[PDB]
Amino acid sequence: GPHMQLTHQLDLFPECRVTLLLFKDVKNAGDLRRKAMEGTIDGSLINPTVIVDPFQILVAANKAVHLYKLGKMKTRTLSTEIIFNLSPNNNISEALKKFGISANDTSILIVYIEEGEKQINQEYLISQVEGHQVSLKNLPEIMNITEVKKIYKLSSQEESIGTLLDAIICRMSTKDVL
Amino acid sequence: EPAPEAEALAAARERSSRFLSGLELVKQGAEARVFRGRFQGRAAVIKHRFPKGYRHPALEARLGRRRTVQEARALLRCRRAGISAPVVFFVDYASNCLYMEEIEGSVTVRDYIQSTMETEKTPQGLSNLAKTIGQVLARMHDEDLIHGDLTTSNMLLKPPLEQLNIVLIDFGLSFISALPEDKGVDLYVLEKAFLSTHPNTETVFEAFLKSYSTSSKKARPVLKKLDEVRLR
Ligand SMILES: Nc1ccc2c(c1)C(=O)N([C@@H]1CCC(=O)NC1=O)C2=O
Repeated sequence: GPHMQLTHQLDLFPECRVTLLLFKDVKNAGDLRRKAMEGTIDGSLINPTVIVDPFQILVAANKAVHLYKLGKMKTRTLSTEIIFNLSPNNNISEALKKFGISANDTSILIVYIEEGEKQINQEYLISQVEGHQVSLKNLPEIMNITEVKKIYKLSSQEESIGTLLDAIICRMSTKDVL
Repeated sequence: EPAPEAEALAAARERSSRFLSGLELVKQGAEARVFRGRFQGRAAVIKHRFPKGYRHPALEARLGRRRTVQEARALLRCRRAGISAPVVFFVDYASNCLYMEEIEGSVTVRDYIQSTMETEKTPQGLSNLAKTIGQVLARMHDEDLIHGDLTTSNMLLKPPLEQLNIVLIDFGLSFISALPEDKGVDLYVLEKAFLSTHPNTETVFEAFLKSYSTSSKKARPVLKKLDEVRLR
């Protein structure tokens, strides 16, 4: 029944597992955003319309765990750090608005990380979303290429030598040294 | 008693050297080593400079940080300018390790040339390769990116080989400069590599220069500085 989640171990942090859950037709995104701010929902609530591939999330999560174990995160929590890492810029407040969720949203990607005794009650989490969980194969129907290209300011030079994903990844992975 | 921040930093460096542990070596330079691995489902290479046993540990860390940072900036600059080079996945500044896309199945330009020289007996059929490298380095210099170490070992041909898909690598010595002298020295390093690693390919380097000159509108002062730095 529930087997729609996508889970990967972090190669560099073998004890850590990243989980992705995707939902359509969400009716309570306002509640979910308030709950994330009150710490009563686990995970990063991410806007899936600007996520082109799970690899994008896994790169963001790898970096967030890394800084998090160093005590050198740019934001206040692991969940906000994953979201901030998706953005092409170092503006924290801008990243959390464009890549996080609003009450205006009806699709949501929840990302969370488990390690050791830090475990998420996945059934309880899914029960909090007033919406329909779907397999991540559905992500191309939700992602909006126009919106992605605007956020990341991808140009035609970039597109001439690889994929939009590769240009996005390159932006994400080097923005800390501008 | 130890500072938690220092402990966490040592645990990250231990994680890094554990990841590198069983990996195969695919390239080696004076300071750096490049290993082949996997990063979150993608073929990756990981580049690291191991501390040399005769240097102060803090000098080694400074060197590793400076070159890692410069290479990550250069690779971003390449991607945004449409210059083909590896995608950066992750840069670990705790251990100064750079995780990059593996250019799978590629051969270095060095090996491609020497192979052609041994099968053919003449550099005749390397003209298109020379013209392509001319176009690529022209674009790189027009972005004011000085590679710093242009040899035929730092250019890859991504398969299918005969498409001549050049991918530039190893920007650990790169920097940003608009000065024709810096671009001239860059070219001179490459000239010397050609002359000494591929003897009797002067016509190949000649076609490279002709292609460079028509590809960049700023080549004229650069080629004048090439003439000057060779003399000095
Ligand atoms: N700085 C570098 C960036 C990327 C690469 C290298 C160095 C490098 O030595 N290689 C080889 C090329 C040949 C092959 O098939 N796999 C590799 O791993 C890379 O792909």
